[PDB]
Order: sequence, then C-alpha cells, then structure tokens
Amino acid sequence: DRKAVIKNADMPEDLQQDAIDCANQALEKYNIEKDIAAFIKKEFDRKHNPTWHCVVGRNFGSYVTHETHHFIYFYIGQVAVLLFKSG
Amino acid sequence: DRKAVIKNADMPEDLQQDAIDCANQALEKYNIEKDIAAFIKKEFDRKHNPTWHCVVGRNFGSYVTHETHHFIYFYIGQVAVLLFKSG
Repeated sequence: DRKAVIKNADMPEDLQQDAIDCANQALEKYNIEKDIAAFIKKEFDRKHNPTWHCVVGRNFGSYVTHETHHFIYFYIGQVAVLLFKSG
Repeated sequence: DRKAVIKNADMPEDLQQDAIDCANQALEKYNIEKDIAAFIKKEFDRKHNPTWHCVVGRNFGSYVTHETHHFIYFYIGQVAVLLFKSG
C-alpha cells in the first residue's frame, strides 16, 4: 500500500521489499509503536531466521552495527523503521 | 547530573551507572539524536568491548533480542535511551 522512503539500507531487493511490506502490514494492524516493532521483528525471525531487531518511531536517532546484507532503515509517512541483524 | 528513569534493564549495577553517566555526557555534548546515540555506542564499544547498539529519542518503540547482562532502556527527561548487545 503506502510508499516507503528508504534512508539507509543493505539488503537483497526481495528482502527489502518484504521488509517494507511487513512494516505496512504492521502499521495497518497497530498504532502502538512497541507493537508495530514487535510484529515486524517477529515476522522477520519467523520468515528470515532469528535474530532481528526493530525500532519504530517518529522521533529517534540510532547508531548500530549491522551484519552485511541484513539492514534497512526507511520511512513510511512520519514513521521511521529500523530493522537489522547485529554484526 | 540528571536523574534517569529506568524502564527495562539487565546489567550489573556498575555497568548501569556507567550507561546513565555516559548518556548524560552525550546529552550535554550533543542535541542531534544520531550524535547522542553514536557517542554512547562508541563509548561502550571502547570501554566495554564491541559490539553495542544505541537508539536515542523522544518517540520510538522497539523490540530487540539482547544478550543477558548487556541491556538497558531508560529515560532522561523526555529522552529515551536504548543500549544493548545482541543475543
């Protein structure tokens, strides 16, 4: 549905697409940011192997160390989504 | 200086104290959330071994998988700080 604006990324494009689609689903299901983040993290552990970490919000900055090919940071509207596996 | 309100944690108390003191230093040095987060992450890699991840902001939710004894989530004012090593 909604268009994503990608800020930083390092993923195969099919995995990027899955991340954005997953976030859009989460945003439709939930308005509480903790629940949005949890839905996305859980979907990624289940479909794409553990362990992922997810942050969702309208006001945050981050500095994380990510595993190559397993990282995306994008916006849907005023909402930022950070989704990654650790390096 | 400033009092921290701890929301979730799993750290030795000396490491918790270092995390809060580090965040307070960061908040004094920087107003940009990315820079605050980066300062804290870098301090923790340097003093407490890599690799740490840090998120700082006034509006976010998260769901992450943390290594036992290496996790803290606390507030200073309206600012939340998430600092952890991955499980």
